Amino acid sequence: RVMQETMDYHALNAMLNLYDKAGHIQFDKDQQAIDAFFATHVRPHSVTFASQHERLGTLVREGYYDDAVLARYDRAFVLRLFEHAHASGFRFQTFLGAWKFYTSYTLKTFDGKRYLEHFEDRVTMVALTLAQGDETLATQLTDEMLSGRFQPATPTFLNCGKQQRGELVSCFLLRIEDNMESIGRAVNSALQLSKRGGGVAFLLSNLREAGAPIKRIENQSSGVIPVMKMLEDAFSYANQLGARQGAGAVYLHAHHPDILRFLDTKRENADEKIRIKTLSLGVVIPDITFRLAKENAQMALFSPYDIQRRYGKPFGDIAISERYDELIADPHVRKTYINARDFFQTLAEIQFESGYPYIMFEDTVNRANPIAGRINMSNLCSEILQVNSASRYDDNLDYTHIGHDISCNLGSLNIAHVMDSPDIGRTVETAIRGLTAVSDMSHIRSVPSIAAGNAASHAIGLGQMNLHGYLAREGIAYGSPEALDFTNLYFYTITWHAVHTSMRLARERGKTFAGFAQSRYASGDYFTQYLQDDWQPKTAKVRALFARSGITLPTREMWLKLRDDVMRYGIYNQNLQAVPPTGSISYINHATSSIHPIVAKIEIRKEGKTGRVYYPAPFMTNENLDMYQDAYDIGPEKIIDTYAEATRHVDQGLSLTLFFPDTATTRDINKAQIYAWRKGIKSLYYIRLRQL
Amino acid sequence: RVMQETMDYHALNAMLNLYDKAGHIQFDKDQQAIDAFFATHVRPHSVTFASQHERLGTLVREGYYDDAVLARYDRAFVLRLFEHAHASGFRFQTFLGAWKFYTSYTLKTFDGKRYLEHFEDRVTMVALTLAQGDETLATQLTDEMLSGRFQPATPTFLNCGKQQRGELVSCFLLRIEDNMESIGRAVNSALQLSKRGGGVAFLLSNLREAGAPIKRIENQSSGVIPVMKMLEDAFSYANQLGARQGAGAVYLHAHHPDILRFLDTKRENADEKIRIKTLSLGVVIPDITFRLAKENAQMALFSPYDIQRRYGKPFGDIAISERYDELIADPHVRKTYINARDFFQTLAEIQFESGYPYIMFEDTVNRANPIAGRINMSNLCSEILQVNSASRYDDNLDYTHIGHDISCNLGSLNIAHVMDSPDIGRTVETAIRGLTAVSDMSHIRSVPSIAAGNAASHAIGLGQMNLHGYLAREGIAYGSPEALDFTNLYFYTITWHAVHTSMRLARERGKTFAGFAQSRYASGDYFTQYLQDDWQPKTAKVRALFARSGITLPTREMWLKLRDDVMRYGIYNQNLQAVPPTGSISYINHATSSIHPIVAKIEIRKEGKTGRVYYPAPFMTNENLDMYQDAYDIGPEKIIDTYAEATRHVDQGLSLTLFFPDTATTRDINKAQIYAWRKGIKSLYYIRLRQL
Ligand SMILES: Nc1ncnc2c1ncn2[C@H]1C[C@H](O)[C@@H](COP(=O)(O)OP(=O)(O)OP(=O)(O)O)O1
Ligand SMILES: Nc1ncnc2c1ncn2[C@H]1C[C@H](O)[C@@H](COP(=O)(O)OP(=O)(O)OP(=O)(O)O)O1
Ligand SMILES: [Mg+2]
Ligand SMILES: [Mg+2]
Repeated sequence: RVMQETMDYHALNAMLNLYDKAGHIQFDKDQQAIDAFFATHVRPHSVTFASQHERLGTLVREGYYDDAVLARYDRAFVLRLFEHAHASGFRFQTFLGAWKFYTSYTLKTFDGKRYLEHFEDRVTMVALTLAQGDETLATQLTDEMLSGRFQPATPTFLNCGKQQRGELVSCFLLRIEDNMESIGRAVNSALQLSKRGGGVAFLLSNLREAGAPIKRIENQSSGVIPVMKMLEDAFSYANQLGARQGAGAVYLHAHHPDILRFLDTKRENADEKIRIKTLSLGVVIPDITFRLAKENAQMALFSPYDIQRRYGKPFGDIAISERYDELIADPHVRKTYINARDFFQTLAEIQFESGYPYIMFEDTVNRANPIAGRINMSNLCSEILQVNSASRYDDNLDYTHIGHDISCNLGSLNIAHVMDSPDIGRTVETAIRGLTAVSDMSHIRSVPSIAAGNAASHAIGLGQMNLHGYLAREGIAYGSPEALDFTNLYFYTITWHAVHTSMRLARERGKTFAGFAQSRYASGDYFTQYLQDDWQPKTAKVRALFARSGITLPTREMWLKLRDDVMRYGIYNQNLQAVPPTGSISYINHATSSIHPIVAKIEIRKEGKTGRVYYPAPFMTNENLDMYQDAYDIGPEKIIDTYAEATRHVDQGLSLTLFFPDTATTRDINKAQIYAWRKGIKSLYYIRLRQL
Repeated sequence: RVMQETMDYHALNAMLNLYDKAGHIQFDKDQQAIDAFFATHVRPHSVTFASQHERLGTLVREGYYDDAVLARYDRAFVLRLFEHAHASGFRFQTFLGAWKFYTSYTLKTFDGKRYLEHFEDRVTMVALTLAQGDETLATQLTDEMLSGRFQPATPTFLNCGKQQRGELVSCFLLRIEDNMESIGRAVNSALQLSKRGGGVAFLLSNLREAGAPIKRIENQSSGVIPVMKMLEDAFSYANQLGARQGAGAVYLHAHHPDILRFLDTKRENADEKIRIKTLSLGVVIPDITFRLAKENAQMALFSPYDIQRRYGKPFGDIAISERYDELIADPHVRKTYINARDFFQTLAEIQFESGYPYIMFEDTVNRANPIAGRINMSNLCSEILQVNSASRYDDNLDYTHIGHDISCNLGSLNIAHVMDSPDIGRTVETAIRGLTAVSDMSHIRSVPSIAAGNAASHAIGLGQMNLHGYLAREGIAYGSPEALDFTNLYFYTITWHAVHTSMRLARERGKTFAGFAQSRYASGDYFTQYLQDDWQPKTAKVRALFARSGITLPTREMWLKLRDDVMRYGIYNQNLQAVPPTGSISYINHATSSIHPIVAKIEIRKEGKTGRVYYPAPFMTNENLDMYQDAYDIGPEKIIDTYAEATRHVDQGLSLTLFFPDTATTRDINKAQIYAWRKGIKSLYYIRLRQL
């Protein structure tokens, strides 16, 4: 206090990376870094206005905040809230969560020399923004975000309410039809989306294979690679401001003739002009492929060219599994053959050397998918999963028929914090509303097919973070039967409330998502799954928690009751949850990324002027370390295990990474994937091999 | 005859490449190759129908010819012509002109096993096609083409009237505005155009320089290179059917900040990702730049970014020359500086090692340009030169305002053959009509801005071939004062008739090209140039020729008379002539490519199953070899000289190549270019260094 010492919060931070003769960490040194931070850097560079009122005036007047948002409430309420917010007694819990938010989130002055916002402000404008002028909502979003219960996606949190601003949404999925126009559109769409920082993934699977015909003259199509090449260069050119390298991804169906040339753009010892250095790869794999590789058979690759001709649909749209045999019989459909086993072999080697081919288990997916149509691709994070539909052009690239593409608006709940306010239902409801708002205000001008999609589907991505964090606090162990029990039941109870909320919006707004009638929501089967049993706290400790919390587990009475509202009223969103990884927000929200064990006790980031910055995990103390085992230490099985439990309920997907030791073998990898597959998992993200 | 010997017309052809103890060529061995050709390969594989009538029926019925063309005339006339044609007694003059036309032009059966057309047929359908049902026209085009007087562009000759067919036009010029949309459009437009074999050149000059701002935040634009990269990959991907490698070109103004990074994509000892292997480069150079380099000064490169901001126009549109000083004064316009001398130095080294940077003498050009607006770029052959105008987009790439871009439809006259039918005026008129037709029927769907352009401008490219051929026949010598005299007067007389014809169409059709009123055609100055004198056969031999031909040289009476019709009636075409090189047609038409000395006595091509194919030049005999000196032997001056003479009259441009010995020095080159510049030349094509 008064005339204190040690103002190096970077050093203080560092202390978090020392072990005492007894293998304990000085957690407190971190806390000190915070104090020092604010003390020596936050406050002195934070602008302080006479009153809130004068503050906005200024912020509006010099074009920082957007007067358009404020204009939907009576200024006094806009003043009451800024006050509520600042009086809720929020502190940051870590020297980085603070450091993160002020070096990358909080609004600064155009000249970069002064902070103009603090968390509450940010929370506030976000709330105001999404609330769209509905005051009680606005309040609640404020509350939920301040408590730590909710955490909207970065794009949103970062931009809501500012004047100079990006858009509120950031990952995108486009499809490509088999013709020049659709291609030019793709290349274009990439340019436009990327210029504004978006992640875009394209579906290559419909493109005619290398060696296919064009205008009826044999051996002419040149495959997909020269198209990756373009997307590639597009992305590399139209990076976002303040970054080199955009972020693109492509997915190709595994039974597609170019699949090998496809994987081959990643094998380092290669050729030139055939080398893709910044696209992410994803492979879709149907079950048969496993069945094949199992009996060491031959995979048959079918021509999209031919398929289209003979079936009136594009490769990307038919059901390979259900038509494998039929297809091998149709002599009007050319076939090539490769050794499944050698395929998965190739797959794994690449994953080993570069982390990728994302994997999307086509069959598991479509089969659990409550929505009409098939799902043929995924996001750059492999967690979005939704039907899409083809778009058609006029010779001049003008659309003649606008299909539907997928944009994705996410946010997450910090499990811990939710389990802590007995009023779970409110928590879920708000979030859903919040998220839905993101959608409603979204209107991507430059890719008509995306805008159409959103508008039609109102699709959102409610997701979760902090699983480990929680379990740990409650002294349960990642992976444990208890854990499993917990995660199943929780995602169980969350799901009940979101459908319920979406059921509500449906009613409130007089409409539903397009195509609802065809859904499994319309005819009720969606619920069959919840009408049997299984919904009974296996472990004692788990039943416990839920009570010491006041959370009531949805009961057959509730489901049966919910099922009738839907069939009578429908829901507003075509898709509720999705569990992405949780980038740097986590550090702000103080969580453990997503639902997967903690990558380290003291996480280290290559950031800031010191070189690095250390992040101790939530609730962790010298008296509980033994509940913090690395994901590496926990290992694949356990992770694959948790995510499944979450999969019987999540209607989209969950980014799942497997952590392996640097001595793992492709077979090792390969097994894991199999476990994953047999186990229900919808998709697989990355395989990380531990490294420095 | 009856039971003859030696049927190897490839061998016979070869004999053309032997010199006898006295340095004479057996020209006759070639003629024999022809006879053998037809004898052993043409006829036996040429389909012969019972009558013409049954023939079309078939050809229509199996979808070879296009019934739509025939449907505009009474079948009997369509029968009368096929007859006229076949009775005009046309033979080919060379074993390759035949060989060329049947291996690349004449219609064959879908399965490639039989010829279905012969020249006359082809001439005929072309005539029919262009004639658009006007019978006397149709006849004439037939006549002119059969005589050798006219030779429409390859795309046209090749496709007119067929069912399965490409378009009738093939080089294209697009501009790019400084913003993502315009860029995506460019990349797209490239894709679409190229897929159908088009040559496209883009104007890069408006793009913001490497290091310019974006959304107001310093140092961010990444220049033009990543855009060349895209175009590059586009072209490489969407080659035409039966070819690898599309054909793209870019032009950049020499006073543009990226000019050096620009040339640098061609210096072989380079880096990767910055290496452009299939785009053609073109540089625009205004006069000052010479003035600069002369007094070894400093070139100042101005920011397009800034220019736009301060002048409300894009770099690509202002007059650098006229605003050089003004610009260096405006501190609101950033400047970089480079050593002019070192610039031209760089230029030449590249040209030396790779033939390019085309050069377009901005100033000469705009200054001679009779049409409103500036000209800022050129074609992949550097001979088209026309005003263009910016296009504007809506966020979705939909045009909100369609500008004008340039497409180009050419054809040429074989000088010789023209000088041979005293009725020059008919010859010119037809051609113009023929060409105009190409335009009228043209409607490029996929790049709105091109279609708009054409429709507005009706711009055509009448051009010439066989200059050497002629002069030689008449024992004049390439380059000679006589020659010069001849080429000036001829292009002089041709010009009179085309304006006249365009003046006629104007009247016949009740309209003119858009913007005519602003032209120098409207106010008459166009003619001032022809109202003084100069128009008087300097050489005696030249006056001679024109008489022994019956050609009357336009007289001050005619010009004065023509000038009044225009000011009263206007013209239909915004642009009449352009003298491109003459690819493989020449060999068919039997000419010397364009107006520039013959690249060899016996030209050799890497074509056909033998390896090569030998092409002896027109009118050449053992008793006149001394009138056939290589372009290498003639040398730059002389060539630069001829082309000028042609430039006081050609309203667009003339592809000019300089042939140099393999010991020439960049200074050597550099001088030539200067001569060219001081001499009026509008643009410079390639520099060829003799090689094997
Ligand atoms: N000209 C081309 N050059 C390179 N690739 C091409 C070309 N044309 C088509 N492709 C590839 C890209 C698409 O996957 C597919 C279809 O393109 P598209 O324009 O629809 O062809 P098309 O209609 O002319 O031929 P088709 O009759 O075979 O469909 O062909
Ligand atoms: N996001 C980007 N990434 C890479 N290059 C870009 C990006 N945005 C623009 N450029 C370059 C390409 C064009 O030459 C030029 C203008 O693009 P454009 O979309 O018109 O920019 P802008 O309107 O957002 O910014 P400005 O306000 O500076 O014009 O900027
Ligand atoms: Mg097609
Ligand atoms: Mg702009």
